[PDB]
Amino acid sequence: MAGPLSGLRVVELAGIGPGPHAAMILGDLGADVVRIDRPSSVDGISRDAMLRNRRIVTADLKSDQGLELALKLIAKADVLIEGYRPGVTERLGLGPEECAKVNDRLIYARMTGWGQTGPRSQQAGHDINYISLNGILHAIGRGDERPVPPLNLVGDFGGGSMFLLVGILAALWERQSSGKGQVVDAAMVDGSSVLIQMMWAMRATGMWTDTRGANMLDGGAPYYDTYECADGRYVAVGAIEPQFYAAMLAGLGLDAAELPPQNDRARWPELRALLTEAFASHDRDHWGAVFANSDACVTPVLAFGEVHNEPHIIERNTFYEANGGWQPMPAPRFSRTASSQPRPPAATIDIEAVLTDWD
Amino acid sequence: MAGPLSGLRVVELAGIGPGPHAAMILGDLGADVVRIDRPSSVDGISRDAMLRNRRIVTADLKSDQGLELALKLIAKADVLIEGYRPGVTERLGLGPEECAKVNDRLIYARMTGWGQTGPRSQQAGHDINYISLNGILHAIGRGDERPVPPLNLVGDFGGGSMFLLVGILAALWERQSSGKGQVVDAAMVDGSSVLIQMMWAMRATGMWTDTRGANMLDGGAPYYDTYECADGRYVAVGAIEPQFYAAMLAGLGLDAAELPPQNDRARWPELRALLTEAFASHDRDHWGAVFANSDACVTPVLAFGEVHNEPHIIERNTFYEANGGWQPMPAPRFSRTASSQPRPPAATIDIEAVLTDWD
Ligand SMILES: CCCCCCCC[C@H](C)C(=O)SCCNC(=O)CCNC(=O)[C@H](O)C(C)(C)COP(=O)(O)OP(=O)(O)OC[C@@H]1O[C@@H](n2cnc3c(N)ncnc32)[C@H](O)[C@@H]1OP(=O)(O)O
Ligand SMILES: CCCCCCCC[C@H](C)C(=O)SCCNC(=O)CCNC(=O)[C@H](O)C(C)(C)COP(=O)(O)OP(=O)(O)OC[C@@H]1O[C@@H](n2cnc3c(N)ncnc32)[C@H](O)[C@@H]1OP(=O)(O)O
Repeated sequence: MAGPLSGLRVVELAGIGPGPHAAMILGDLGADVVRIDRPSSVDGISRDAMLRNRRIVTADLKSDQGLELALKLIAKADVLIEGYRPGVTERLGLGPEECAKVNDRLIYARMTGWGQTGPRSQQAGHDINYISLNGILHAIGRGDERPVPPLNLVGDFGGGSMFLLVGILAALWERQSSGKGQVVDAAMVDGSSVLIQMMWAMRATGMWTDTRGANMLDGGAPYYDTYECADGRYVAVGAIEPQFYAAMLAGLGLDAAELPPQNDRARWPELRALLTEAFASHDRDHWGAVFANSDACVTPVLAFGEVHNEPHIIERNTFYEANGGWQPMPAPRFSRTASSQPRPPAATIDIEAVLTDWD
Repeated sequence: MAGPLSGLRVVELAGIGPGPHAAMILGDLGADVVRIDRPSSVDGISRDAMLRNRRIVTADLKSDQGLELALKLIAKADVLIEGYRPGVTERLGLGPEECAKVNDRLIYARMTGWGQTGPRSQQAGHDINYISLNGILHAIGRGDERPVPPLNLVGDFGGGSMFLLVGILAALWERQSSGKGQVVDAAMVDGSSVLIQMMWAMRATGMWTDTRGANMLDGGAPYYDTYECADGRYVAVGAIEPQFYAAMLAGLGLDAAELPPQNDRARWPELRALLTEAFASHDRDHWGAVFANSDACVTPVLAFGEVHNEPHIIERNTFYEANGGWQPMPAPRFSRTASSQPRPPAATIDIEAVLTDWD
């Protein structure tokens, strides 16, 4: 099995969102990932590419046989991932304390939104709820309109699965000293707050306000935003540094002497109107050409469907093809122990066959 | 130093955005992190709270002495982080190969937007550019308007710093069984693509379109969006599962029989109009109360400055007071080897002092 996490063994209690995303990535990087799902719900080989790099098994954990098979897998494994509400694995017989008795080397990884304790810890929720409570959602969107969710990128993945991964892997490094595992408490409300640490930093020093759409990186700055082109498609402009901004102006045909200063915020309305008219005068692909190989920080805003035609995406093999859709190749990349193409979802496997293989 | 990464040694070549964020999290979890900045820019004690849990040193990497000193640090370290454009560390003579001469164990971590090679590899960029090329930016915002950047959470951090971290820690695991370091190539355009794997999976199975504002999780669904309240503040609604959706309807005062189906997408506009009027009839805190302890998936949308006053936030200590204001405490959390509160940014110490300390 290719990749730097070769040999690493993982048990995943099937759930939704961050849990499986973390499990995917471990698998992506070479880990041996085994996923226990309900029989209650499996109808052949899965169509969810998020379940790649997996062996799937079925098991009613409510039954006593279920429980004990599961407990055998765990005993032979380096990591457990579960993302149910607090108390669920306890009441199944699969809690940290019950796991610590069949394998004190276990990394016990708990993926929630709200955390393991406190008033909201039993409330159902999704991405949008967790980022609503810690200031993030309020900051996203135009100023004249209600906040807009950044899909489920910030709570589920950036501030969720990825902090679960850091926790698992940080704990594996600890386990090299002490010889013992431990419990990783990954909550989306905490992870996403560390994910946005920069704004908390800038806020402290007066470089960020609570007003939506009036900051350097939220769309309020005319040099960090998208612009509609002549064809109704878009470019992105990220020309923060004055040298890059100058390069942008020259490619737009605008003379700096006729525009307000880049960072004169009181004249951002004028500046925006000027840039808006210039970008509107040609189509996205024109600007893409004009600015390729420049430091102007102007790129075309591509739709998912067009990504596979972009030279730089093609050439670094950022995507692979599989079942009527492209999918991302593993990230990041390793010089010596490279990951390989992900193995698709495979039909289910008997939990015995796995206990055998793991010997 | 408290945390699972006690006695990991990390050398950070100073940059902006992802590299410092990764370095911060490593520090947060108890790593020994030394940041080499240029003397050109160090004036006082640094007021960027992202520079917490660091020792700062200066060193002209272009002088002979600066280079030699840096290479002695790197020889005594486990991980090196650099976030310059490709070729830059090579020309300083701090490239992977020079580092492997003084330390075949080093994890060499390279943080870029576009990657190490390919047509855009030398192009300046920021977050908004990286996410423009791979379909992410196009998918965020309302459908009747131009895309809106989700701050710099998705390229710099979620698809950026966090993938650098998963790369550093997976390589440390691989090292324990091979004796050898390697090079981690973390490109924001790759990481952010994996971060958004759920949408690629969903588009593959016909459950996501390239139309902005027309999807389950992009704000197009009336049960997954924000709503403005009587006071001009907002709630977030995330009631995907029908039973959570039904609980929300009951709390709004809405008889399910008069509404269109939850998931009849052709009637979503009509459904949104009915929910809009309901939510508009009371203020945000009213709904926060009504739905406390509920599975309705309804939460108040808090601005940064309100977050310190929310019970679930206080009681889990997600933030600590510092500096000007609040900062996120480390994430995720560890049962046995727990992180401690971050140390505020050092004063510049001398690179020899560090060297004698590390001997
Ligand atoms: C249309 C559906 C698909 C929606 C797709 C959405 C994906 C993305 C979206 C934007 C997110 O943001 S995804 C993150 C949600 N939050 C969390 O994941 C954080 C923490 N977990 C939760 O809050 C809950 O899991 C959640 C609200 C997601 C679901 O609640 P639930 O349905 O009440 O499940 P809960 O976790 O409380 O417990 C269910 C358990 O099922 C039983 N048992 C598990 N595995 C097995 C098995 N193999 N065999 C038998 N039973 C199994 C447990 O016994 C338990 O049931 P019980 O409490 O009734 O005893
Ligand atoms: C917080 C404060 C303000 C932050 C403003 C924005 C914050 C967030 C924003 C939204 C982002 O998205 S941040 C991510 C940007 N992209 C990358 O980080 C991707 C990779 N790097 C780049 O593409 C470039 O670094 C970038 C475009 C960011 C800037 O280009 P550059 O200024 O030309 O720098 P480059 O990397 O090309 O090389 C600069 C180097 O400086 C010299 N030397 C470094 N350390 C030292 C030293 N200790 N002593 C002396 N000189 C030093 C290097 O020699 C090199 O210079 P050279 O090629 O002129 O020889």
